[PDB]
Amino acid sequence: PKKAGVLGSPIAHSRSPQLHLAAYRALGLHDWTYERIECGAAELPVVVGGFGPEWVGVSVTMPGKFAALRFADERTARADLVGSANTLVRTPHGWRADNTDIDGVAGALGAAAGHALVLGSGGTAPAAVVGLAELGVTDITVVARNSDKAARLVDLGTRVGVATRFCAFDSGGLADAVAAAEVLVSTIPAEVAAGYAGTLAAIPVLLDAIYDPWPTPLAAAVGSAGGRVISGLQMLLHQAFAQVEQFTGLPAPREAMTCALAAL
Ligand SMILES: O=C(O)C1=C[C@@H](O)[C@H](O)[C@H](O)C1
Repeated sequence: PKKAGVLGSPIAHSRSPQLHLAAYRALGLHDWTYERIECGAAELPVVVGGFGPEWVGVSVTMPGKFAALRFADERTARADLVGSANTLVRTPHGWRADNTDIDGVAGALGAAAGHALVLGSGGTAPAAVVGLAELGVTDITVVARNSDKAARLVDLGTRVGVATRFCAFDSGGLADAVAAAEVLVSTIPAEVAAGYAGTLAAIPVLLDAIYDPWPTPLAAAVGSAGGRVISGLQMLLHQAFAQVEQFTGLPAPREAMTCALAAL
């Protein structure tokens, strides 16, 4: 019997356990556990360092993804690329960090086209840029309140080979930018995105990182316009696949986990 779980703060509303435990059950690992652990960035090394032998790995959500990357002694190329880690996996002599949020975005969208818009400069925005690139997006516009963080974002886009640019939230380029874009990935609070819903509504595809509560005003706006709408639950589903494979050494049982998600 092995142990995994999810670290973050707050953590009470994580739907990670539902996904992972459904996977372990489908895989015949009926005796494995997965627990929610209240844990801020400073406490991450306390918790992970205290893990007994039977811990195979842990998921890490806000606010500890930067601490997780630094705590690990090995990091995947992609974890380095986005600058944070949502996944710690025990190895012979320590921990390996990875970032599966990239899979979260690429897998949730399933397929992307040419032009994308990313709302927000932090959180899962870097993963969204890399995932969009993975899908064959040639062009990305970063709409964000923090011009400095957004500068680092365009740089990453530039580095993964995507024509990438910045646009201020109230500069007046939002209509233009929405017009050229096929896909919108929003990583900002629903409360913040809400006021721009009218302008963003015409995007053909929305990926909203938010999942609770649902629908966000943005999702409702896009939905009413007939755009394809994908919630953060779909993101959660797809980032979890690679975590299950790394924790168990077995293919993610996607159907079982998709069923578990429908229950959510
Ligand atoms: O349980 C959750 O809500 C999450 C699990 C993390 O691995 C994901 O990266 C995301 O941050 C959320």
